[PDB]
Amino acid sequence: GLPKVEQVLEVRSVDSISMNLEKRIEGWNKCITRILGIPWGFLIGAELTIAQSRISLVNKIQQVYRSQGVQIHNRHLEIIVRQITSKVLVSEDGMSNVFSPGELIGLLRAERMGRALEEAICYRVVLLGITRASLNTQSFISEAS
Amino acid sequence: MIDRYKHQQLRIGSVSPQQISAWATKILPNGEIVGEVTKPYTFHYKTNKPEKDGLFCERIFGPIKSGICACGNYRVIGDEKEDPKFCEQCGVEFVDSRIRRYQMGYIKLACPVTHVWYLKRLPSYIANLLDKPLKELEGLVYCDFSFARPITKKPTFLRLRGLFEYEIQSWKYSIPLFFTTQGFDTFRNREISTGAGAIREQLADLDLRIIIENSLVEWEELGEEGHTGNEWEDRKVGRRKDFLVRRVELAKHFIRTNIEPEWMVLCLLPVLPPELRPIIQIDGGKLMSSDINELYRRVIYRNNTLTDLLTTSRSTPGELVMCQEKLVQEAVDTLLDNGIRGQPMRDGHNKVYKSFSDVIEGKEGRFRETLLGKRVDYSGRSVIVVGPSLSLHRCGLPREIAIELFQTFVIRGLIRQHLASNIGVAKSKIREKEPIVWEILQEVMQGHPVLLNRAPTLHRLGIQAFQPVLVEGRAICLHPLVCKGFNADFDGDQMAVHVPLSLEAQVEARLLMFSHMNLLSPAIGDPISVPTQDMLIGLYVLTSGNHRGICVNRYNPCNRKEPFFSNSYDAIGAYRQKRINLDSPLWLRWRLDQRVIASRETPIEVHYESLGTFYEIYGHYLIVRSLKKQILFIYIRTTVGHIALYREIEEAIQGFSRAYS
Amino acid sequence: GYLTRRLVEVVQHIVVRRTDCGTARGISVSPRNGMMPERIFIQTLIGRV
Amino acid sequence: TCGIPEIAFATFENMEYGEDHMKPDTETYNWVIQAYTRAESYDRVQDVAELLGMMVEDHKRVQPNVRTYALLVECFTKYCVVREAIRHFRGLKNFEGGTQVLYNDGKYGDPLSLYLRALCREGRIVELLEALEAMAKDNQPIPPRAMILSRKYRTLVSSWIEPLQEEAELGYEIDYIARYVAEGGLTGDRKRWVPRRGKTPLDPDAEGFIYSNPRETSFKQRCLEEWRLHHRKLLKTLHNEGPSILGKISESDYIRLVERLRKIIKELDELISRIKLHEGNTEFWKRRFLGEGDDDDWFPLDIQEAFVEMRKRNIFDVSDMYTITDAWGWTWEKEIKNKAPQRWSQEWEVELGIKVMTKVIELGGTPTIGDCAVILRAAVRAPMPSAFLNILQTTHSLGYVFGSPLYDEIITLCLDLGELDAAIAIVADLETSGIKVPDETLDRVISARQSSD
RNA sequence: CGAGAGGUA
DNA sequence: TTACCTCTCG
Ligand SMILES: [Mg+2]
Repeated sequence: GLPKVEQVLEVRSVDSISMNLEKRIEGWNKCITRILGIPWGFLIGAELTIAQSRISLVNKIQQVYRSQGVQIHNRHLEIIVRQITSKVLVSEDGMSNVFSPGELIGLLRAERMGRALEEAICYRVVLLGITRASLNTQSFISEAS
Repeated sequence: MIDRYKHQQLRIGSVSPQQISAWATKILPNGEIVGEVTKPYTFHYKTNKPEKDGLFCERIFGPIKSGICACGNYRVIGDEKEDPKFCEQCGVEFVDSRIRRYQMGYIKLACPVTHVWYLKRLPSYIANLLDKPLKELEGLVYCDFSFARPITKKPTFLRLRGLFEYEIQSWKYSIPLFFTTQGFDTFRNREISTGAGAIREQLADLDLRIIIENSLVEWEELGEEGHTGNEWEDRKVGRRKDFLVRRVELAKHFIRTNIEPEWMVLCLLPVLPPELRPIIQIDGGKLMSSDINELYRRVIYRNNTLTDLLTTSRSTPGELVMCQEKLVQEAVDTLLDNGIRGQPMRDGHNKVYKSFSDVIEGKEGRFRETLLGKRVDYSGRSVIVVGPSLSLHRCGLPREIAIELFQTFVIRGLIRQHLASNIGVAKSKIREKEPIVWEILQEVMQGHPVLLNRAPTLHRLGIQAFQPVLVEGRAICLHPLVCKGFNADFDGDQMAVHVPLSLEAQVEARLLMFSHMNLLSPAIGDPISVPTQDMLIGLYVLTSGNHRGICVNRYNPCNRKEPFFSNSYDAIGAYRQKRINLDSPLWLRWRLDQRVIASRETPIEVHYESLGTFYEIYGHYLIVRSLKKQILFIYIRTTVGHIALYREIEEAIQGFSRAYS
Repeated sequence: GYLTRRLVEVVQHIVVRRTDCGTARGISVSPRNGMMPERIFIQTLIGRV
Repeated sequence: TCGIPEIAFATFENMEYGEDHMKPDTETYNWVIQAYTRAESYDRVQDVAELLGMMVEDHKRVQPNVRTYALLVECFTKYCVVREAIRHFRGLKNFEGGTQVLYNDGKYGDPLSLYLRALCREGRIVELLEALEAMAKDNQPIPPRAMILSRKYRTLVSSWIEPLQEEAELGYEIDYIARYVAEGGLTGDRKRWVPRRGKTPLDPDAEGFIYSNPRETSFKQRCLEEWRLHHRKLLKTLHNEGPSILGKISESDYIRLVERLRKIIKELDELISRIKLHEGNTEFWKRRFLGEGDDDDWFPLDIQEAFVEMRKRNIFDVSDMYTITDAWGWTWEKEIKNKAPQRWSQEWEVELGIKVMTKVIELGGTPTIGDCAVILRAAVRAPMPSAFLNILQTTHSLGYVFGSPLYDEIITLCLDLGELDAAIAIVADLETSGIKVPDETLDRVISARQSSD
């Protein structure tokens, strides 16, 4: 029912939505570093996390709706899911004039800078809940107040 | 394409003491400055005139009645040709009472005070800049403790270089006696520190570029032997690790942002314009006077006590001043954000008082309550009723509601037709309910749409537009098929009506918000207006059918329907003349091409004759064919009900086509 | 109502502003890769470029 | 040229997501970078980096020109991210006429000057060497921004040396009153160094850097620092990919390498020499990706099998792996990354100081005597007799004469090490200069000559 | 005007 | 949760 949808959308715990998923994400991150280099490993790891997460979240909300006979199109859920899954977190090890240690930057941005800059940007995807997402935005006026 | 470009921006920033002054300052014809309000008086004691230097003073905040000055004479505003902007007798500002809504005033404070928000947050902005223990900076602020080395900017002869120290027992009198009058003052200002003047001064002479340098180095050094110890320890190592990043960031912004760090402790204090705090006489309202006003007086008072205390008693010790410094700070705090420290700060009869932060916060906070939605004119409400005969584009509006909503439009009409001389003349005609008013109303609303909404507006379809038709009675009639979108039933539901005034608005409603244009729902594409209850019952009955075997004949048909009709019209006719019933089977000649939905079933019997004609009997049809293999006739077995639905769908298509032409 | 208020806030700013972004990437839908009843396969695909 | 960076981005956006006729060209990217670089109000550096990323992505269609390299160097320098600035410089140099562009008539903070000043503070003098040399090929004079510190000794030529912020010993004590009269005396302006509340940096040096000048480090300190990192990386490879290795003598060696590596920061030496990380090698990584080198749609759990899935579904592919080096086609870098550094030595410094002095001398610089004194003292610390002849020659060349005691002690050092011939040469030139050799040393020099004969 | 209470759909 | 209505009370 509705409680489950609130839980899925407000991602308080990544594992809470799917156990199989947490497994994969913690696992991927530890393993990927050894196999691949700095310019390319964070980027590939991000792309893989982003892809599984996206499939699972849409599929979980949808199963709840299909059980009760309510049919809503996918495009609509996808506009919402993207915002949850669009940002990355720079890590503790990373300090440069360009980037501070704990910040939220967008995925397309980070990826672009990484190709360009030899400076190490270390990042990992953070799933943001519906509530948190609003608080981090471009407009103080409304989007954030 | 080249985009049409529009650039707009909104900027928020903390303000300097000089600005708050300029927001509220004017120089009169006498050349005298006005603006600071010193006295706590509100109006007068049973005189109902604003007092001078008062929270409602005309001179500082503008005139109360237009053109009538403090003295009581009236000069006509709208003319500045020979009008003293400020009268010799009084500061008049003759032009408008509107100013009391927008004009601002400022209060001077003897003691520096501190804003709550920067201090209150756990990652205190002031603390992040200070790099000193949060408790130490706070202790000085709320309790009597004294810093010893306030400014690193200038050299000082005394050299303990201490932090806040409780004991002033150190010889202080002999030091003053040895020192010259105020020689001590120069030394004390450099060294001994109290209240928040100290914070203001420490913040004021600080080296940001240097602050970054120290921080980065310390941040780099920390993390030595990181991630290699007992759980308790790492946690601590990290918390410092972050405070460090946070602090570097705040400073960097300050370097490139044009906002001065000292402005956080406040010298002057701002006052809301007098109208926004109506504090009208509580003439039985009992809450008409604002708590804004109540809180304001307290700060005003303690401050005046201090200004005098210092002037009156230089001899009295710092203990007298220290006592009331804290008092002033606390009043300001409650005015800005009470409940931040959790102090009740409430009069016993009263609820905890309303801090300005409360005014802004929440559903009833300014932004949600007023900014996002507001009450409007040209609107009405009433209960709803079924209205079956209406068309999809029309709605029925009670006449009493209409006369209210379309009044301006009718007045114009009465005047244009010269049935009345003046606006007042017409309003009278509207009241006597003369019959002509009704002919004019009808004319005005003919091509003008109207908008209807139900209360819980879950989805777009909650608001739709219709062409109004005048009805007598007091309820709004709605088409049967629009009820799903509005989620409406006819057991006590009510609706609201709005009228679109501008031409631009009127085009949008006819072209983008009418039902014919919005027949498909947003979620998956499904039809939203389909026959639903009784209507469905009727359609089912028409197409339901007839008893087929044991139900229609008692004994096997072996031992042993009839009507044959040539055109469909005849059949429909027989139903009316009671010749046949709705369910009785009949045969109809079909001249068209086998469109009947039926199963894929081979013929039950084919009967073939010697000269060459063959008759084929299928369950719902007979096809007669000849030697040349041509279909001479087709006959369909059906019921009157089936032909009636087909005919209506067909005729509607043809009728719409013939109308266009 | 709480769920709706919050969902509108996350995605209020999105309007269609341009004809083509210029991407050359697309998601791939297979009948397999999930056990998909044909219904599901059809519904995902209708309306897409 | 407006001052508001955004108005330009809006025009760019109309172009980037539009039809082909209107697509961006190299001139366009360059105009937007200017707006962000020459803006006075906010950080605007992440933004430049993102824009660069877009250009790299459109590599096949668009390639860089000179202004590109120019603009880029200003931004990274002014913002103190010097490491990237140097990578870009490598390119502007290849072009001809480049230096002229970077110094835009000195109009906006003298970007060319800012580069040099920074490279020095950071102790990146090997790079200074390259740059100062580069300028020459272009006949562009060193700009006036090179300036003396409160201690007049500081100058690009003498600063990188280890004793820092210390006035050089000239024999005669520096005439303090004389310096004052020179800068401002009776009338005139001197940057009186008294601290003030307003936020304008006190060092005149800081001007032109957005936030502040780079922190000071000596060639020495920098060299130790650079060294640790290369080593750390080898240790890092060891930490994650290195527990297992090709060598069969590894089990005994592992115990040794790990403790030692830790020691370096704070036999099998040949094996360490053998170990390398391939960084900047897109190809190596590519091979690795290829692999040559409940009940819903779940990606396969092993990393390598995921890679096969990523490909089948078209999420990522080999074509996608490129960086600036591949895209802009610069081949110079491959060589630089693999090599470990050269360790610090007092002698290493001497060679570099001298080379620098002539080029600055070549290009119009006026190093102070104190600067030369700085080189001189350094030479004395680890014996380097030959340098003494050229350097004293240069100082007088610069129309400067040193105090006598410093002169004699070096002559004594030459006598001590047996360079009698050098001592005579010094006396012969000293006569030409007209300065007087100390008599006691002079008789001793004659006696030493008699001993040699 | 600020609180409280009873309803409606 | 939204909207709507009436009242009393200092
Ligand atoms: Mg109802």
